[PDB]
Amino acid sequence: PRAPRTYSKTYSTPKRPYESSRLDAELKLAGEFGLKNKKEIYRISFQLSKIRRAARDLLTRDEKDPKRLFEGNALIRRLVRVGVLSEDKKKLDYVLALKVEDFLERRLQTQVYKLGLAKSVHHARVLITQRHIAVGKQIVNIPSFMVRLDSEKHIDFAPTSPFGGARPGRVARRNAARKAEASGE
Amino acid sequence: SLARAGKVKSQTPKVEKTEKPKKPKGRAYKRLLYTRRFVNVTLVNGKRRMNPG
Amino acid sequence: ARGPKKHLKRLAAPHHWLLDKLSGCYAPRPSAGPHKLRESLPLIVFLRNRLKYALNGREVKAILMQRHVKVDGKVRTDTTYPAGFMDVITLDATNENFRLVYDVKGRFAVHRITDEEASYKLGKVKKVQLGKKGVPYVVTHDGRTIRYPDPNIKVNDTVKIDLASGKITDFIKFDAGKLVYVTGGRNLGRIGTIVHKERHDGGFDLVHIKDSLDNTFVTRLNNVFVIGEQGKPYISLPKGKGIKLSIAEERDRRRAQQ
Amino acid sequence: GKGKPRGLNSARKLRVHRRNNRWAENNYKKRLLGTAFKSSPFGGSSHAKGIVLEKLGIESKQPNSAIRKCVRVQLIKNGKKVTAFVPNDGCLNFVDENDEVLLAGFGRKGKAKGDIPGVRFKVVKVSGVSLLALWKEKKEKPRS
Amino acid sequence: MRAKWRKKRTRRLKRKRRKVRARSK
RNA sequence: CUCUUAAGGUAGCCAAAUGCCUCGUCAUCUAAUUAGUGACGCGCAUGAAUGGAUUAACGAGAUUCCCACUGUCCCUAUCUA
RNA sequence: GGAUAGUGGCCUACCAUGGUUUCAACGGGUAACGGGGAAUAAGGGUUCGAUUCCGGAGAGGGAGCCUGAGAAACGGCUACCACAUCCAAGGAAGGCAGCAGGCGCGCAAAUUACCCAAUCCUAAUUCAGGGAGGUAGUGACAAUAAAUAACGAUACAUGUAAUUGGAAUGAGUACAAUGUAAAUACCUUAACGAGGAACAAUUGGAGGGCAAGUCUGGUGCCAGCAGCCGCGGUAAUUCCAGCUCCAAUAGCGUAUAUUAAAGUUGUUGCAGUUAAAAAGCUCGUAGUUGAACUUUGGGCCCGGUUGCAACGGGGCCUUUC
RNA sequence: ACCCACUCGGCACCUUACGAGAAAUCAAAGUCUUUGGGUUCUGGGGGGAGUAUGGUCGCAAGGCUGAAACUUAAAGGAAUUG
RNA sequence: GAAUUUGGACAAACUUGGUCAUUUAGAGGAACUAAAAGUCGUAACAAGGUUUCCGUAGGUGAACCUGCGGAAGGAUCAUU
Ligand SMILES: [K+]
Ligand SMILES: [Mg+2]
Ligand SMILES: [Mg+2]
Ligand SMILES: [Mg+2]
Ligand SMILES: [Mg+2]
Ligand SMILES: [Mg+2]
Ligand SMILES: [Mg+2]
Ligand SMILES: [Mg+2]
Ligand SMILES: [Mg+2]
Ligand SMILES: [Mg+2]
Ligand SMILES: [Mg+2]
Ligand SMILES: [Mg+2]
Ligand SMILES: [Mg+2]
Ligand SMILES: [Mg+2]
Ligand SMILES: [Mg+2]
Ligand SMILES: [Mg+2]
Ligand SMILES: [Mg+2]
Ligand SMILES: [Mg+2]
Ligand SMILES: [Mg+2]
Ligand SMILES: [Mg+2]
Ligand SMILES: [Mg+2]
Ligand SMILES: [Mg+2]
Ligand SMILES: [Mg+2]
Ligand SMILES: [Mg+2]
Ligand SMILES: [Mg+2]
Ligand SMILES: [Mg+2]
Ligand SMILES: [Mg+2]
Ligand SMILES: [Mg+2]
Ligand SMILES: [Mg+2]
Ligand SMILES: [Mg+2]
Ligand SMILES: [Mg+2]
Ligand SMILES: [Mg+2]
Ligand SMILES: [Mg+2]
Ligand SMILES: [Mg+2]
Repeated sequence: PRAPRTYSKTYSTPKRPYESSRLDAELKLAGEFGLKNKKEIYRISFQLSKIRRAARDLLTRDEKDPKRLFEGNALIRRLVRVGVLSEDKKKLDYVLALKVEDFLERRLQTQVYKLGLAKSVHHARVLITQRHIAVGKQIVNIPSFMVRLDSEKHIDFAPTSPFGGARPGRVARRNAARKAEASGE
Repeated sequence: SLARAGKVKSQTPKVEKTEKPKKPKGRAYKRLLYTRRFVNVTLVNGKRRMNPG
Repeated sequence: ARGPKKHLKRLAAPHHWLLDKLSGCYAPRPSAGPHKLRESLPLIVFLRNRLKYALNGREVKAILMQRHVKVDGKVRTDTTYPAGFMDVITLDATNENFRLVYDVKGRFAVHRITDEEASYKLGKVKKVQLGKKGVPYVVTHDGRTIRYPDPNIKVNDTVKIDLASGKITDFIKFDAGKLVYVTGGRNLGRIGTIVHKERHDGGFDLVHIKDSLDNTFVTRLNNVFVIGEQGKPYISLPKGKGIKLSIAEERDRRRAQQ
Repeated sequence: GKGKPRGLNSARKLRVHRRNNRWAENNYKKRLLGTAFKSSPFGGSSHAKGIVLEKLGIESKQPNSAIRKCVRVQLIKNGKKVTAFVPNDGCLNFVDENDEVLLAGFGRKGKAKGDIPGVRFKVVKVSGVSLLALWKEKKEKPRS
Repeated sequence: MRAKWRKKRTRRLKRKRRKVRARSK
């Protein structure tokens, strides 16, 4: 048969199910960032644990060891490109000292809100879900998008999505067709 | 001794439900919980509480 | 298992074909031929994956059955003909000649060459043996037997093969200080000069190679191919000349394009 | 020393001693002896269908009361007779004598759960439909 | 019961079992 | 709890070559068993060198079953001196 | 010597008396095909691996053999055994552990669908064939992304109310067009398709562990719950319900197995006076382990890598290659 | 023979514990999470059970070896106040 | 050159016997466990009313009793 299809999990549940402080922190994050469920925090903490593991493996190696140099430079490049690691923290220890909010900030549901394109994070969530936001010449309907710090200058509405161009919408048309009658004629 | 298998469930009044507006399932429900819990609504009773009495 | 296998499952093909994983269940099994199963490169792979001329195996065989492709001077209409190292793939429609040589990553690099040097090819002398009637002969890396060889052509030497008469025009002798291609192992695709040969009677012959950048790597005699002297390769080398840059300087060369 | 060989060439003694002492572990000994296959009426399986034979009220162990309404079941697989608790308020009326019930473990891997003496199985389905889905009015038992 | 007398009773049981197994064949 | 003896049959063993009832009861053996065997035992009336219980080997001893084998029989016939 | 393609006790003839073994032979078990690998995992490990690749073996159980380069072949044959089809009773034909599909077994697993277009394979061969394979159907195995609403106005004290307004969209549906071998679906979209947006989210819980109720009704050591501790006996925060609340969420619970937790298998790394555990004592073979000592120390060079220094070499002398 | 001082080896003892331990206590039961001097034996919750079975030794009594099914949320140690 | 046919080696399979393994019936016997506030006594925990316990041996309805040697885990760290 055909070669197997590789697939991996993207999250990890907490070991203690009912830790009240962790529950309150997760709910704080979900309310601030408009998250659907705890699984999104789980996924971000899983990504952060993988990043931290790689950074720890590299930091245990000798400095100027070629593998450490190459792979740490690549990891730092990826993080600063995504905007999670700041511009002045390119040291592979700030990679260790990152946080969940540093990844939740680069979410498109957060960038759309912080760019004034939406009134709240939930407005941003529904606006991305409803195909209203385009990153480049490409509609992006996925809240978790991890803007590349260059798409930030390009996150605007689509030529579709009647907030940034041609069409007037769907319920506007029916309300016009019924306001024609409501006018009396 | 059988023939007593319903001495509570069967002989308990059949109170019906109460039709109420649906809950906003999902991200909306997470937002509802967040506002209910972390805007410091009057539910403290000294330190914290999540039910009346 | 009752006979010779005729199938080659994908993920069992030689990796240096860069074959897609989820294309199909099977790879083109190299038919019996000059070089080997693993060290070969089928004409279908080189026509549909290395040049994109054809899009399917059907189209590869369509190209092949009208005598367009030509391996070492002959037509080779076999869809899965096992072309390999130092082979000349000339096509007269889209007139151009390639020499199947190894890039420094260990794949069969697409290496356009001119007709004036595609006329011939190189061959590593696999063995020197007296044939019937006392006629000496040489067997080369590609499975060629050439009678009446030069009495000074020994094993591990390289011979320049006319490829139209199939005779020895010249021969380079294996010795310390000649240009050698590496045709197997970890260093598959590197080019360098022989520094020293460790003998190991009974065991395996080892050879220490120093590339242009003074990197010194050892490898088994089985997979080193003399290709001339330093700076005068008897053939044209591919775009990388077997230098084996490390990943860091490779990334540097890549980012030098902004 | 620590009562165990430390020498660089002591690996055989160390591993043989570990092999001998692993037999004092419940799980290792059970798995290597294959208890679940010979013993354990469920032949190392999670669930087993069986035919009810009798309704039974076993008086819960002290300090409790309230006899627990189990059923004697004869397993289709091997033929053994096991007592299975019928978990819910009521839910015995949905199981009939000489009726087919799916049985599952009682969560304790033997060593019967709770105050129900000698009862280590519970009923999950009857006549092909869930006991819980019969407690709730979602489905109803096939006629029999 | 005392462990010593438990052992004695068990030994008497073992003797009886040996005798029964001997009478049988 | 009684009456009572010198002591009240202990360890064992048993319808036993010792049990009346009795062809005892249960099991096994068989189609069928007053037979045999294994158990049970308030045992008419078992039992300790009047030796108790058991025992490999041995036995022209008593007994039951099985295989083999056969005129013992079904069912007789024939031949020789 | 025979036999084999060939080595070889592979077989035979004669001869010798050897070969393995506590460093575990031989025998027994495996609900054992081996490996690549998988789960879990601070490190060390524990467990699993029928199964996408490699190797092996088998085609109901054995055995034998034809052809052929290659089979001890089974969608080849021959025989026996067990099954089992047909029959005009004379006879004849079998082998799904290929693809579908049926029965049986079970806790436990899909369509008697389309196609050679791709991947490749086979032949005399560019054409034919391929249940190999691909495509679709079933499918909450597992995995990825993530709809169930968003924003205003009014009253009340940022939030409360079946007080109300304008937008947004896909879930669906559907001209076409793309996709496809022909489709389906996805992507893209004409028109339709939101107001208790009924286009209504569930699964488990609220004594502790463990997040969440001395709320109300019911039951009264009953019914039942409860992994464990326990709760139920007319005052139930634990059962049956209503309301409310908590957890995870298109998933959640239950059972079994296994991993971590387990430093409760301990090499790292356990414990043995009294909790389980030092043999009654000594000898002793294998095993494990076993005191110290032989060229050190000066000096001169060349040359590296990092920042004159540090660190690393290689070569000479010094009784020394 | 005794006295004094020293010394090696031995049965012990007293005080203090740096230290150890759950504590009782311990100059070893210390030099152990700062975990490795060598080495043998043994244990892995409580019962069932040192039972059944097989082997072996024994005249026998018994010794050595030695399970499982099943069952159970404690059993147990040291110490404190009653 | 077919039928047939001699002798070989390879040998399925069947019959009988042997042996091993795993399930399984069984009169009766003898245990264990659970439940049961049944009967009989009160053996242990206080010097538990005979200190307890270990090994061994014998006896007795039952716990247990007794002899011999041992232990303190004793109810004694103690008579220069
Ligand atoms: K109770
Ligand atoms: Mg008597
Ligand atoms: Mg009698
Ligand atoms: Mg008799
Ligand atoms: Mg008779
Ligand atoms: Mg006498
Ligand atoms: Mg007499
Ligand atoms: Mg005589
Ligand atoms: Mg020979
Ligand atoms: Mg395995
Ligand atoms: Mg197997
Ligand atoms: Mg496998
Ligand atoms: Mg299997
Ligand atoms: Mg395979
Ligand atoms: Mg085969
Ligand atoms: Mg079959
Ligand atoms: Mg065959
Ligand atoms: Mg078949
Ligand atoms: Mg086949
Ligand atoms: Mg099939
Ligand atoms: Mg819904
Ligand atoms: Mg859609
Ligand atoms: Mg409730
Ligand atoms: Mg709580
Ligand atoms: Mg322990
Ligand atoms: Mg004790
Ligand atoms: Mg002890
Ligand atoms: Mg020794
Ligand atoms: Mg030494
Ligand atoms: Mg134990
Ligand atoms: Mg105590
Ligand atoms: Mg007393
Ligand atoms: Mg006393
Ligand atoms: Mg007294």
